[PDB]
Amino acid sequence: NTIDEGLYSRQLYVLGHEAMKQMSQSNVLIIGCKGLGVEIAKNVCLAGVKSVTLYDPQPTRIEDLSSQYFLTEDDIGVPRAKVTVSKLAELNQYVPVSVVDELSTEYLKNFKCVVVTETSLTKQLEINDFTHKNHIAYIAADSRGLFGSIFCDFGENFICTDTDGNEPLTGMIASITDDGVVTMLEETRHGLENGDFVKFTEVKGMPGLNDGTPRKVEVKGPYTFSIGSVKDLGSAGYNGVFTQVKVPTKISFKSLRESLKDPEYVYPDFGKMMRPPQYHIAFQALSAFADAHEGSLPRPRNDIDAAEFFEFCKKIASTLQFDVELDEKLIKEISYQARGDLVAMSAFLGGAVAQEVLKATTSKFYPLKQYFYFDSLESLPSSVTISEETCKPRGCRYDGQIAVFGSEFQEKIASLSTFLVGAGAIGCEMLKNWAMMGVATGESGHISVTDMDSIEKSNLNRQFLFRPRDVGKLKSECASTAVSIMNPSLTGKITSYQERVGPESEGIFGDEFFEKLSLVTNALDNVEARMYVDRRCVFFEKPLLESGTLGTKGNTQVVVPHLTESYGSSQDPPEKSFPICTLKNFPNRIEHTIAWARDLFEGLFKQPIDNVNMYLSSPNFLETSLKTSSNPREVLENIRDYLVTEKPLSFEECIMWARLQFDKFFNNNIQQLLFNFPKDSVTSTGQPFWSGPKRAPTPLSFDIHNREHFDFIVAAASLYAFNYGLKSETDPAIYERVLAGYNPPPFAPKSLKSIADSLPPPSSLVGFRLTPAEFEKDDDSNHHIDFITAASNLRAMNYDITPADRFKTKFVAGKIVPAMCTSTAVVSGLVCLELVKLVDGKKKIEEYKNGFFNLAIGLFTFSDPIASPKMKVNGKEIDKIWDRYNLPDCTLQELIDYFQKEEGLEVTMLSSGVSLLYANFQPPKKLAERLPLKISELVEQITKKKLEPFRKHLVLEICCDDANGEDVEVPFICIKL
Amino acid sequence: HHHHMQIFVRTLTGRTITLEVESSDTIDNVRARIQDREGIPPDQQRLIFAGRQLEDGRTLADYNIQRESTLHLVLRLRGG
Amino acid sequence: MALKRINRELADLGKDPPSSSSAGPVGDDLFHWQATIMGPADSPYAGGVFFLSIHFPTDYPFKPPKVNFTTRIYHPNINSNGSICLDILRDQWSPALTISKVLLSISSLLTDPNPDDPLVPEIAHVYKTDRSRYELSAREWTRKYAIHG
Ligand SMILES: Nc1ncnc2c1ncn2[C@@H]1O[C@H](COP(=O)(O)OP(=O)(O)OP(=O)(O)O)[C@@H](O)[C@H]1O
Ligand SMILES: [Mg+2]
Ligand SMILES: [Mg+2]
Repeated sequence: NTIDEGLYSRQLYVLGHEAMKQMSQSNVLIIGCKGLGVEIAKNVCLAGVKSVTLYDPQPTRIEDLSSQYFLTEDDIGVPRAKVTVSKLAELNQYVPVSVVDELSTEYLKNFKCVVVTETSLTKQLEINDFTHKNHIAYIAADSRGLFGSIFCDFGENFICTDTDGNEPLTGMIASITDDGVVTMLEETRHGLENGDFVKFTEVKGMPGLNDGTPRKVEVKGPYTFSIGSVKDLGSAGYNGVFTQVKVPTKISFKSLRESLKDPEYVYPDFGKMMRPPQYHIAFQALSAFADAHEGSLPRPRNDIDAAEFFEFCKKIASTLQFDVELDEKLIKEISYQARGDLVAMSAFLGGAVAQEVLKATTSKFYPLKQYFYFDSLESLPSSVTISEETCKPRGCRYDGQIAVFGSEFQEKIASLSTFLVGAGAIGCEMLKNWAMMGVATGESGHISVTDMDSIEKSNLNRQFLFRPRDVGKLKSECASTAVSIMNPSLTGKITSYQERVGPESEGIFGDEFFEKLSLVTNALDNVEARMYVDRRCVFFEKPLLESGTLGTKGNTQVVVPHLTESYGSSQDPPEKSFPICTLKNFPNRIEHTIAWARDLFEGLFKQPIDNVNMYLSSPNFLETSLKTSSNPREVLENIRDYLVTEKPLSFEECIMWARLQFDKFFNNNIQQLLFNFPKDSVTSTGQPFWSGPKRAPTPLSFDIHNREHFDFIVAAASLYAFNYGLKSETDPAIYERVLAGYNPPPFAPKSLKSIADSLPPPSSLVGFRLTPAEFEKDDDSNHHIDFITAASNLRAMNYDITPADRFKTKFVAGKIVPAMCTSTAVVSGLVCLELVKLVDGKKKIEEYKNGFFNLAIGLFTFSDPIASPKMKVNGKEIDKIWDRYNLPDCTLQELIDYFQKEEGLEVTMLSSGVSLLYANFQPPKKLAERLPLKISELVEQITKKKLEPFRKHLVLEICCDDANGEDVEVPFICIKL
Repeated sequence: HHHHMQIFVRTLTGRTITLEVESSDTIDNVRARIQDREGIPPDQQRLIFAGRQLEDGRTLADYNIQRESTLHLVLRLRGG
Repeated sequence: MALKRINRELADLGKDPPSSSSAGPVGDDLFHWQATIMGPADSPYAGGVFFLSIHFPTDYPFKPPKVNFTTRIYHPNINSNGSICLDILRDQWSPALTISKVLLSISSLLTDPNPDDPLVPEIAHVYKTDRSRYELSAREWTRKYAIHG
């Protein structure tokens, strides 16, 4: 029914209202409540399905705590599902959670989707046989050490209404030959693919295409493509617009039983194309092995079990006619790691499976079809002894991780000292992963987490360490407390900060702070902070684990000192922007009018206000602004208009003012534009001016009966009132009464000192200030989004552009980033699979992995990090990124001499931050007062600011010329003050 | 020696770009073509084949890129 | 490098033949430059000296610089805010281009306005229908704001 947008906001921008409605009517059953099952349950509970039912009568064992963060040592011996239920129930008040002690086939009909973990193949076959023929979605997954599997069967006639979540393709047409050869406008890519369906609109030449009947596309070029002979109607069309149509798709899934012999694989790594077939055999062998040992799996690093396990692999391989050789070393690892229970693997598979559950209950996004086999084998430690002896259980909560990494490695993890920047979505999952792993629980271990943000309602949907009662509290503090509960050993081992990592906090996070860190982990939502942290890690030579998400997408990057390039070493696409000329007078997309509207919001309820408060604040605002602003008149008129000319006394005067704005921005300006450029206008080339991107606009005649016109008056009037502290009203009657008596001032397309002195002296208004509107996208009652939506849609009407509703405008204007628990969980798992490589001190760059994925289409891909660039300086090989000169605080002259004398190079450029300290092209007079100065002194003077008392170093960038005048790259310089 | 082959470049959004190339082509050339087809600047192109990020100065052959080989064009995300 | 590239361009500006326009760091800030463009002799801007502000992005030259006019000017593609509609500043930008190239582009736009891609429709309209009226206004505006005090 009505979705709680306040709680689901970011997730709604990923799934959509319709998908979430179907979700709310879907019950889900989850078999298995160990690490994997609880992670799946957690994400499904946060997502908002109808209800979650758990089944797992197995008693809690100490090893289960290696990944099941809702179980405690006091629960040992108690059925897992029973212990877990109340914890999951607390996640989403909208999702009831319960336990069933027994299952029956007919009982399965109560669910839209059945998830099964920790279950033998024979039991799976029985379960799936029934679900497959009873229209019940089935998903099975298991976590086995550094190996994982996921199998999906959504029935033989599953319908998918959206296979990728991508917006439909659209573009402008130039001409359409009778043969069907369509051509986009000058330098315009249609982005279509063969097989896609597109309809048309505004096509001039064949009114038939504007019908709405989608046709098949036949791409011919990035600018041209064929749709078919359109000779029947029209000989040639032009100035049209195509729009892709996303037609539903039937996906036929085979049952588990019928696909065991010939499984369809989804490959997470194209560099390991040969493994899925090997793993398919292995996971079946584990189940056959368990059957011969009363459900027990092979023991950690136990050779006898692995040999028996390998025999099952041979038999199974033969039975399904596997014409490929079994990789004995690879396969036996699955036996050796069978009991391995890693929280990173549960996060990775758990988040991915949860997304599949949502695909089954919504018909949105392409499901995994059908077998997903994964490994992160490179995560296996090599700097420690991995044996039956080191991997054997110790009756410890980390036994699940020890089974894979050993007890020796357990100590390296426990002694880690970490820095987590950001306690949001990625932050919470990471903190939970660290807690289950035993990170920093050792004597020399520690965790420092910082974030300046406080908990908000929409955060709860994917920041599971927080609860509704925590809203308004600091994220870092709450998260720290939450994980101390998940793992008591972390009590007193965590320090939370409320600092924004960056330049202003270098006093707290300085040299001493960094020196003791083992590694830094980013969990940020902006590139600026990422670049800053990266720079600092390069300076302090500390490893950096980086990650990001966007909807169902995500990525991870690892930066290793003296081995890989750093985060800032590569380029990313720029943030979305639009041509200034397009926004000002020629919009053609709803994004263009929403940007225009945001600026209008600022230019009416913010910028003018600050000017009025600055005129009543500073002593010489007029004096300064007279030569500090790029348009003195605007600042003047703002003071005048907002203090006298247009100052409202009652709300009715606000309504009157709002009515005037309507004509100013949606009528008069449009008339003036049409006057300046008549609809019949032509270019200097002879072509019609108003074609393609330029859409001939139409002025709007105000009418209170048009909803958008009305919304604008209500929003604008209410915002204006906010500026003057006047109480606003919403009773439609008041507006009608006021608007009715409005006398539209005469308008016709036209073909400073006094304004200042006529202003009341600042001292004649001391104590009186206006309240500027501060853009806040998440408060639906402040009229902000209402104003931008209305303003944008009216301009949309002016240019004949399809309007967007408040929900969409809020997303565009508010720059909201699509997000959900699923992808958040997945990146955390991948990041922690890399973290263990750092702690093992791996030196080979190919052992590391940068990951990328899009859960909406079942796409995962990995690549080795890029080696840092090397270079030679006087024979010696230098690391362009990590190597640096460590010199004392000598004077400029001295530093120049050092390079000439030692490196035999001529210092041509020296800089500190963005400031140029020295250049071999500066005037002798200038260099005269600088050369004698010490670097520190030189910086303080040039930057016109004094260093801080905590400042212990200075970073400088330098450029040098080879003795032959040529240029030679050189590492940066660290000045030890 | 070298020879002709058809390769596929799939992006993170799921889109699939088909390319006709010669195993002798340099990674630099491929980036140039992708820029023409998609308008994406080479400096922003992160191409991966069989677990390796392709670097300039090498040829498709250097990465053992076969006929019908699929590569990935990915991006880094900033939320989370 | 980003800062080193801006420096290479700075150093190369002094190695170039005496040009009309001028540009360089503000207060030794390699990312915030001030430039001057002489009003072209063959235009109603002759005699005027036009100041511009230049902000280089952290990822320059992969991303174009933000160029803004700080001197008022009566022109079809430049508004009261200093904003400019010029191809090279957006979609026609590549790491190969430089500030010198940009300044020359801005100088060329001055002698040859582009009325078909108007930022200020009112001015472009005059340029198109009454060129002499535009030149008078352009010359007058140059006299009132581009001669400096
Ligand atoms: N420079 C910084 N130093 C420390 N933490 C930061 C910095 N910049 C951002 N963050 C934090 O990183 C986290 C980003 O996580 P996320 O995007 O999930 O949360 P959010 O910003 O609260 O959510 P939303 O974008 O939906 O409003 C936030 O908690 C944010 O305050
Ligand atoms: Mg927030
Ligand atoms: Mg955020």
